[PDB]
Amino acid sequence: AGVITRRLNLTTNATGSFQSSQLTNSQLLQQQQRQSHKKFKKLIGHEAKLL
DNA sequence: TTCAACTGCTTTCGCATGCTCCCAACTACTTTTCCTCACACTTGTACTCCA
Repeated sequence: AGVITRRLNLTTNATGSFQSSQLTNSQLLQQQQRQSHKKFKKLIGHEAKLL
């Protein structure tokens, strides 16, 4: 389909004009929810004296 | 004059597409905190050879 010109990060989602892919409006709460799902990383200090 | 010219534009369909990793698999040495007791000196109480 012709020739590839460029590529930038916006996304049409509002049946016409676009409302998506605006950068780091959610990244502040992205990398503070990634490392709570898995558990028990064993970076343990006074803990395990107990366990 | 005589001649090319190369640029411009148009149908026909259309064929229609062109600094080097990032992560697996091997492996290895090192990382991290724990664990159970040897060495040696010293101190005691004794009985020896002390005049």
